[PDB]
Amino acid sequence: SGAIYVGNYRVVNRHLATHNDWANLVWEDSSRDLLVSSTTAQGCDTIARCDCQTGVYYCSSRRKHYPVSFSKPSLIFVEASEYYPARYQSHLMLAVGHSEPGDCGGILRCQHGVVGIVSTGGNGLVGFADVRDLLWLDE
Ligand SMILES: NC(=O)[C@H]1CCCN(C(=O)CN2CCOc3ccc(Cl)cc32)C1
Ligand SMILES: [Zn+2]
Repeated sequence: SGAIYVGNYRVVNRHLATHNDWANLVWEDSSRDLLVSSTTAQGCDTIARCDCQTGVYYCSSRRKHYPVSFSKPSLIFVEASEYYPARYQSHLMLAVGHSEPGDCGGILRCQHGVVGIVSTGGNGLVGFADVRDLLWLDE
């Protein structure tokens, strides 16, 4: 569990979206595991507009923040699950670090702000769904 709150938007993992998220839907992408829904309250999360590859992510399974080196956003194969079949997830960054199933939604941050949220993991790795290309979140 975890979300990004920027202005009049709420960015969540598409597989964890609730009924209100789909009733106030702005944009969703199964291949990115993202869903953005509208909000009545004014959010203040600063989105990073950068090309960073180092930052800090929040790990609910260890109740700790961790500094990571991560890859540039790309098409990475993800095994089938109870939310999606076997596909290539796009805009996904990988890093060496602890992650377990309840960790989806933990924020990844750099000096410039929010980079993305935990989406995949396993075998001593962590995957983040990037949000830095979505310039409409700010405008
Ligand atoms: N992006 C996706 O398709 C997600 C949707 C459901 C969750 N996904 C998983 O990988 C589930 N899982 C299995 C392997 O061990 C893990 C360790 C950490 C995390 Cl965050 C998830 C998992 C794929
Ligand atoms: Zn940055």
